[PDB]
Amino acid sequence: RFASVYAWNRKRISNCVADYSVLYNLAPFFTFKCYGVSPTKLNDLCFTN
Amino acid sequence: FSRLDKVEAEVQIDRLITGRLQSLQTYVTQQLIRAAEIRASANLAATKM
Repeated sequence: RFASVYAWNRKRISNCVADYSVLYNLAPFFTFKCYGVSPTKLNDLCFTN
Repeated sequence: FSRLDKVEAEVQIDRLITGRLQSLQTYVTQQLIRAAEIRASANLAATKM
């Protein structure tokens, strides 16, 4: 389930393997778009938060 | 080059290249002015000697 717009749910993800390949290909994903980085090369940069 | 898709990052890199290029030309122009004034001083010193 999902919460309300003013009650937007928030979570933090840490200490795992940033494998976006399994998700990006699956599902039609009608709208998907990134801002500061290319949505095609997520898999070669390391994050902290 | 490692974060932006290359079909779009050319705008940013061209802006940065133009900025650095302008800075380098500014340095060259200042060097020309100072070299001219030093040549004038050197001619004066040669006349003195």
